[PDB]
Amino acid sequence: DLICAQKFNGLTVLPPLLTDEMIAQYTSALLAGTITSGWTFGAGAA
Amino acid sequence: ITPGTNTSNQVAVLYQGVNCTEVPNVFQTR
Ligand SMILES: *[C@@H]1O[C@H](CO)[C@@H](O)[C@H](O)[C@H]1NC(C)=O
Repeated sequence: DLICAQKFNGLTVLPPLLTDEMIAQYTSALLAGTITSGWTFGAGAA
Repeated sequence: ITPGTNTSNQVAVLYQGVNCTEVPNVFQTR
């Protein structure tokens, strides 16, 4: 494989800190806040 | 992984991209 050829020469890829589950949780929180409150959850409390 | 030496002298070791059964408490992360 090409990935193993990169790995065998000291070239590694670090994983991201935030996984796609937590990114989707952030987008779900923003979407639910926007739907249920408008701009008020961005200005202050929902 | 360490806190400051002003706080403590205790460290943890992260072996990157290595399975925990292939190393020369133990936790396994991605
Ligand atoms: C590590 O080794 C175990 C047992 O040999 C295996 O089941 C697993 O797929 C390996 N990889 C990871 C990332 O745990």
